[PDB]
Amino acid sequence: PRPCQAPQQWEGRQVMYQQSSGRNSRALLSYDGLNQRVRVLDELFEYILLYKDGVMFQIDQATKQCSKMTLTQPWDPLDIPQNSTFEDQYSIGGPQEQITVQEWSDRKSYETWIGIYTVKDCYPVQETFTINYSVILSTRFFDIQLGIKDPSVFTPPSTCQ
Amino acid sequence: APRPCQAPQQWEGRQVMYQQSSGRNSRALLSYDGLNQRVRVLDERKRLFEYILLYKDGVMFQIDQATKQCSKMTLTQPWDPLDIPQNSTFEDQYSIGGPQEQITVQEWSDRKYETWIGIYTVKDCYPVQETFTINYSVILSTRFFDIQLGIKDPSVFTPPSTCQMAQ
Repeated sequence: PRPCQAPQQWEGRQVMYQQSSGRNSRALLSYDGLNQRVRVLDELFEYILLYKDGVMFQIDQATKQCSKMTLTQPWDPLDIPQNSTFEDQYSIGGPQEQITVQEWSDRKSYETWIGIYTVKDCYPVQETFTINYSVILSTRFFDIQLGIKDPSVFTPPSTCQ
Repeated sequence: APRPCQAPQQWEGRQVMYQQSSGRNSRALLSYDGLNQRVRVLDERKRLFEYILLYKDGVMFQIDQATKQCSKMTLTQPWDPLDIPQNSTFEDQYSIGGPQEQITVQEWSDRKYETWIGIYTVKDCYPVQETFTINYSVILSTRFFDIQLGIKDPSVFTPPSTCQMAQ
């Protein structure tokens, strides 16, 4: 069992759980791993994260008032690293209609990442970050379509200067 | 709106259950028998317990895999099947994965102050995930996989003889 190659360019939607708030938040997701840029649209904000630059933008969907700020965090792609240990492979659904998926744990320096990806074509289904086994942040992805249909989603409005 | 699917009421597979108090995921095998309202779960290493929940008899047993000490205590709360109640509000329909390798699923919220929200398959109504949340805190959530219908040998639900003597 060798890690697959997740698509580095796709659009879909996500449900993100945070333990601090303890909540799930649904949003659309534009993931561009080639340009290391990602934009999420709340389903009330829109966020545009440009990692090649040092900047992220937070936009009121109604107001367009834009707050720009240094990104701080380093880039972490939505794929399974080569040095990640294989944990399990299971099937979601059941007999007459199933996905086979696999689960991987990178354990990046006691913070550990654990991601579940589809087996043959490797769309991301879920990603979970956990500190000392206390699940800090988890996200599920669905309706994935490869590539970006309109890259203007990553260009900030003129409100952000 | 669409009409709820009726999930199979007898199947066995595996689960990972996340609990907000501990904040942890726990993997285990699961034998779900909704017809006899009995369910048995077997902890997986990834203090290793086995739980047998018999709702018709109102009794639950936790049995411990290493030593087989069984503790029997009365089942407090009522039975709730792994299906979508009829008065569930429909939330969304999704696709997991991508082209040629995917499943279409739907998410339902019954909201039986407590809210239940579970996502089940569209075409065959296999359960994929169950979530219980109090006032927007995720309290509990469990994901199911490797489901095969029916129960292979119902003896999975008979407690060990250590459990008969227990109090």
